[PDB]
Amino acid sequence: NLCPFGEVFNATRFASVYAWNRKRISNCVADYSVLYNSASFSTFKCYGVSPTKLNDLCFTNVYADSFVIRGDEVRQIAPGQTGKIADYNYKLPDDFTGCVIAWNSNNLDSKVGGNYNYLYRLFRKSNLKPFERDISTEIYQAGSTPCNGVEGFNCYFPLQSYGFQPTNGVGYQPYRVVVLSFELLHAPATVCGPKKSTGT
Amino acid sequence: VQLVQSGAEVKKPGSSVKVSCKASGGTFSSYTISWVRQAPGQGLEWMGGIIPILGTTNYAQKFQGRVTITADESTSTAYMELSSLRSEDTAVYYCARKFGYSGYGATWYFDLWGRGTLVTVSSGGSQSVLTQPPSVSGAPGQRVTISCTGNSSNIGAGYDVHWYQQFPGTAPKLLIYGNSNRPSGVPDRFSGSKSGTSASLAITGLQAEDEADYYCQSYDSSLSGSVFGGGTKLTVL
Ligand SMILES: *[C@@H]1O[C@H](CO[C@@H]2O[C@@H](C)[C@@H](O)[C@@H](O)[C@@H]2O)[C@@H](O)[C@H](O)[C@H]1NC(C)=O
Ligand SMILES: [Ca+2]
Ligand SMILES: [Cl-]
Repeated sequence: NLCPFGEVFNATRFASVYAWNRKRISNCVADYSVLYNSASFSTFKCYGVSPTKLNDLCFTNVYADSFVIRGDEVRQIAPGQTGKIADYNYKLPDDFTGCVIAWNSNNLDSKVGGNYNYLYRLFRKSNLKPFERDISTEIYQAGSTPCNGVEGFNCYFPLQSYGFQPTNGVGYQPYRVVVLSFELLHAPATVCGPKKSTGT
Repeated sequence: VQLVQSGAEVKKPGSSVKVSCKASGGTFSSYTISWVRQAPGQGLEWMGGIIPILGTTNYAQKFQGRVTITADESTSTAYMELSSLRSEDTAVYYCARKFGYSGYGATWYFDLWGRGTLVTVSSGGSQSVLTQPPSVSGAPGQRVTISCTGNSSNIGAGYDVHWYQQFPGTAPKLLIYGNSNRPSGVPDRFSGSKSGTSASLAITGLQAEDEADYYCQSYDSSLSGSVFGGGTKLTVL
């Protein structure tokens, strides 16, 4: 049948960027224009593909990665970018083929005192590889003194909370991100646009 | 650490129960304390958890607005309160530590468990997202396998699969973390694998002492939570 896109975009729960979610879209027909027509998206950036030609294309593997970041970090989701989110939370490949979609979610993911249940990693010994996910809770050793497993001098817990308050600036307001990854191999297709599909 | 839980409680329908989980060390140091339920006809269900050092919470959609999880580093005790109790809520409620790591398909597992607190509510069915055969039989000294078949949302997405071993009268115990890795104390005869939407647990040199229930755990992004399998009773002839 049709691809489960509303399940990804309209999901009742979004993950923290450090524990970003992934869904495979497979054995389905993908109506992309219903998402590209929508005027609800602050960002719709496609790399290596065209938002229109997608409906006349077929792909071997398609992944939808979802998470929540703040506005000023949406620029980091693009390929070849640097920063805490790109280096330590969600890295895109330089050969990335797919679209990055974002929308302001202040009405859902913000509370007056602050919604602190959305986390990010600001400390890591190495940079993430493309599409790696790090959900470790180990204390980070920012200096030469070992940490002995507890937070202290130059020994930090590597996760902090976005404080999402409705009065914040848009650059500090929560943004929900969905990343469509498109992969074409010499192998059977699992997702095809409608222009290459048969519907009874 | 060792996780010690509260005593058994008998409650009436519509009442509320609040159970406690206290750590031996007395620090709750950078740990994530999760609550996993085992209710007849509903299998193993992750309910939620908290990272005490941050105080941030995470609940399962099925129990949200009905469960409340708190932690207090002073007492080194975490609490879980279930409201509007129903007869189906009768279950062995476990407290467990939630571990993490860094790979492309990394997802949490539960390495340390408590004995479990029993809650009986006095006076339908939940189908698992991961499918296992109810029963598998094997002869001693031969190789046996158990299958776990997730949908596109979990194993198809690439999420790793972990395995838990549960003996009669005991609590679930980690057997395989990651797709193939073994905690210390697990024999080399146990092995794991993942391909496509399915995962496998292989036991070689099968012995009578391997006769137990085996579960597979993955992360389902359609539910945004950890999911367990229906369980497989291995029988050694
Ligand atoms: C996503 O949802 C948008 C809003 O529609 C309303 O909200 C969702 C949660 C459903 O309850 C729906 O029945 C409501 O009408 C829609 O504009 C959009 O088409 C939906 N799907 C996608 C792929 O964006
Ligand atoms: Ca026997
Ligand atoms: Cl949790």
